[PDB]
Amino acid sequence: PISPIETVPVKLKPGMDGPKVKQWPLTEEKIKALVEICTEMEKEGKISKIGPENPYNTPVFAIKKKDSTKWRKLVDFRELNKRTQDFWEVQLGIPHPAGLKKKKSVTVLDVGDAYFSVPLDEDFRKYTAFTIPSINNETPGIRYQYNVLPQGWKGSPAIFQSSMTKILEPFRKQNPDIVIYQYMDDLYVGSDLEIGQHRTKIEELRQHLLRWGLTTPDKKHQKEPPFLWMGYELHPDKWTVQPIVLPEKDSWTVNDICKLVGKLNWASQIYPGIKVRQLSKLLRGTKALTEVIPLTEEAELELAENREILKEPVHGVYYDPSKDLIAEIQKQGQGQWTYQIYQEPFKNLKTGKYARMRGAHTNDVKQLTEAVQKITTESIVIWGKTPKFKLPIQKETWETWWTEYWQATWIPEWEFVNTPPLVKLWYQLEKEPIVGAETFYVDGAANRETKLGKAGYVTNRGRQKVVTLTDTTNQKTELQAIYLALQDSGLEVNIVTDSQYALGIIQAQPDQSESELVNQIIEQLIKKEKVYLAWVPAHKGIGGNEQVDKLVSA
Amino acid sequence: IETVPVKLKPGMDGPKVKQWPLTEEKIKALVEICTEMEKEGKISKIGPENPYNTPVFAIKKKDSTKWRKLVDFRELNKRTQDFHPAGLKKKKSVTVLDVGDAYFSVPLDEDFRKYTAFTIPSINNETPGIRYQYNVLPQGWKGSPAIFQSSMTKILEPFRKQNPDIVIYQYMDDLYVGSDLEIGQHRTKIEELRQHLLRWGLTTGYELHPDKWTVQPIVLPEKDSWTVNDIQKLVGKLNWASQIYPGIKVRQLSKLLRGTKALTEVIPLTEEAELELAENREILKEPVHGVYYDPSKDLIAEIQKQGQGQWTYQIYQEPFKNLKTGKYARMRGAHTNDVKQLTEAVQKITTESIVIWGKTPKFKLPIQKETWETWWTEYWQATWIPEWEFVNTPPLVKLWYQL
DNA sequence: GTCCCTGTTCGGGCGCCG
DNA sequence: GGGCGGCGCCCGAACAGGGACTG
Ligand SMILES: Nc1nc(=O)n([C@H]2CS[C@@H](COP(=O)(O)OP(=O)(O)OP(=O)(O)O)O2)cc1F
Ligand SMILES: [Mg+2]
Ligand SMILES: [Mg+2]
Repeated sequence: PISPIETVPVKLKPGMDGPKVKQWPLTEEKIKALVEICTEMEKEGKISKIGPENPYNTPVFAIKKKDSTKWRKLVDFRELNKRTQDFWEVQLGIPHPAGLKKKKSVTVLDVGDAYFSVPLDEDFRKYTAFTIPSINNETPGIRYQYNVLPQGWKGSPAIFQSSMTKILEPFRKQNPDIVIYQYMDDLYVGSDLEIGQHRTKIEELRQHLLRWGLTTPDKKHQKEPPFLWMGYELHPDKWTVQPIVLPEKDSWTVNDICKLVGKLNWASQIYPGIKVRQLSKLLRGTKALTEVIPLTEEAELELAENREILKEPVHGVYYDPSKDLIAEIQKQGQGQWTYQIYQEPFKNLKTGKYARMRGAHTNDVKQLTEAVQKITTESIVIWGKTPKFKLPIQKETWETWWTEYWQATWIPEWEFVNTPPLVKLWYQLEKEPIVGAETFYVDGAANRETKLGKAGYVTNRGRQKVVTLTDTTNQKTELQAIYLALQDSGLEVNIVTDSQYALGIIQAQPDQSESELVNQIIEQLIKKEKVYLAWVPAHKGIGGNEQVDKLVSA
Repeated sequence: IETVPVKLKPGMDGPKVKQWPLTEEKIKALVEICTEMEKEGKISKIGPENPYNTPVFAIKKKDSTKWRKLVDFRELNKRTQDFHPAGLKKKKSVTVLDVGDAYFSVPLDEDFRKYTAFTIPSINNETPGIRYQYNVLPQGWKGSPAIFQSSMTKILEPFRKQNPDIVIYQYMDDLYVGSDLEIGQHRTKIEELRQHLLRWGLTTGYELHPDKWTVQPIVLPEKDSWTVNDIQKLVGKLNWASQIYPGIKVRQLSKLLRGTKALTEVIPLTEEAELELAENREILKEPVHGVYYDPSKDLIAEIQKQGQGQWTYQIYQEPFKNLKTGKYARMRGAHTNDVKQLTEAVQKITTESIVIWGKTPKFKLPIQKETWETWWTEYWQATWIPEWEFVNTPPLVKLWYQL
């Protein structure tokens, strides 16, 4: 049937006209499928034969449905989509099984011919014109236009989702205690009723949908667990993902690596310890999606790790609102973090990974704070509740960090977990100059035109040193001078620089950097007992800085 | 009543801003409020054919059971076509009442309603978003006080006649009331203004004291003996401060540093250097010359975290020409929340900026974008929302304004 | 202003769902 | 084999902004 719901008014973008695009040849198999679909849709008023005086056309095609012997009729509406008005998408996110609470009785319903049961704006129907070619000599081929929502139009998803919400509103208002998760036309219906009063409510809901033109065929009416829903298996007290099948390809292209990383990221929602760092780094410079890439031995090892992880069986549990949410975070190297969200010690609600590299220079406390933020937002999305944290960092480390840091930073209620590798600050700059340490006035200068430079230091004990560099910059010369001073100093050193750049970098206590030079500096700083970093205005005649400025600027 | 046609700024399209995740309590309060609002005709459900959207959340006063809906209209306000009691800053006490409900008494121009669209989300995305648009003057829209100004003047004429010593000013949803009465006489007068408001259909930040807001001056250290490091830090501070105070000289203090000395060496100040330090201490007491408020420019507000619950801030319009410099303190070091303190600071600074100039500033926040956007809404208590941006400040500017 | 360096946004692949 | 919308990750390309520089 077709829903008696009022249509959604849609207009073309100002100054635009409907599409005029010739139909491309199609297989006789696909043409037979299209004629079988179209004569049935035309008998039911979902499409109407147009004749002349319809100047528009868009190419159509068909593909086999997901897991059926049925055909899906698609239209390549890309030109019309270019020329159609803008919509505001109402699908704000994707429901997650970990957000489901335990229910007495559960049903899953799929709506039949979902799009084709919702009317389309009568004024807009002209631009949806299409043609079937009917490859035979004896059959001419028929032109149709859509009276319902087409598959391939930009506006069909939002219109269908809003219309389904409209249709479900009365049933929800009459049945507040019955829960209906509504993905596009999938309906998950849970209730605290016994099986038998649940089934009568489900029949009332099916009658409600049928009165609004939406059928719920029995072939997709799931009545007993496990329920197949949103790519998951929902058992009574545990859930899981339908099996992940990683590509076992031998040689790997960019597309193969993207598919591998996507499958691993999808699997990481319930599989702990998934890492995609080296596999993703494999994608850096490649200028085409078809290029073959030799795998790094690091990438091969990481992939084998992920494989062995995926071999194990794992489930998730459902949400209990009367308990606390607990997130626990573990660290791997290379800026990778895994997390588990649960309420009872060894019963995960879900798991996840955070690996974003933010900033040219950072440390593990920054990354841990970013992971806490990410998990907070995700758990607000899924549960509307902020979780309580278990982090591998000591209260002393955190208080030191947010004492020394100049930015505002904070983490919610948390508890130290003694599972290594712990998160720690790897060095702390002194707050006052250290007595007895040698004082290094450092500087660097670079010829902006020829890109040659010098980096050097002058010490208060008489030592002076200048190093010439090529293909360098001012900032690089300053960093190189600080590195030189770290190299030639004892376990305790005072350093005076004129560089806000290098000072701001080193003050933030980084332990990892995408710059090899900063990495060398970090190693030096970790090897030192005490370091004090003072700043002075450049080119002001401040003693010490003036001597190095005169030496480095030959 | 008939509406007032409102247009957008020419060449500008409406706001298209994604709704952000809300907590369970906020979503439930929003559903209650919007249900009771659409039952009264103030808003109407819309669909996806409306291409505009602005985010929505909800706040809840401390020791209160009533939630207040807050629409982030910063973009729409920034795109709406355009349409101050200098004594208010000089009053003894000022109380801030929420008169936004009054705006619901006036219809909104029908051709403009599509621009006020907003979307309520759901926990775990159980349903798509529920979309609404306003039929009346929405709270937090810059046009709401302008369209309503005539009715407000008509309401407040007799109260002003019977109380010419009381200064009452209107910001977006807020009514500020200033008087020189005693703290009890003042509180009884506002109760007269609340009852006066209730008698016309307009239903009515605890208590301000603008004469106690203080300027934080730049200050130099006093010492009995100075090291090379001390003189270097002093010279850096004075070199930076000369951009605000042109009279500051550094030559004499800098002469003490000639040569390559160790940081912890003790340097005795010459009489010339002592004279320079004295005159610089004096120059730091004079206020800044040539700082005039431009109403057509935007107010910039910089904030710096000084540590132990101490924060410095500067309101200016062009760099180094500060309109105001101040500090905000709090209980330090027990269970402080840096983000909560930062939001309290931005609210107090915005309050001062509205009271003084009647305009909110644009905030340069010393915080990461993600941390702020994760937590700032749990501590917000104002009905306006200032525009802001996030900056990775240098530690040098922290050292400059430090105490 | 230019050069350098750094952060943010937005688009394009892939994954998953319908 | 391809058409649509949503969310996720991850990468790069544009663009913006602040600091240091030449004569
Ligand atoms: N690839 C797809 N593109 C789509 O636009 N959809 C949209 C249009 S149909 C709707 C729901 O899809 P579904 O698989 O239930 O197909 P329907 O024809 O609606 O229903 P039935 O096959 O009768 O169960 O989602 C689905 C797809 F799988
Ligand atoms: Mg279906
Ligand atoms: Mg230099």
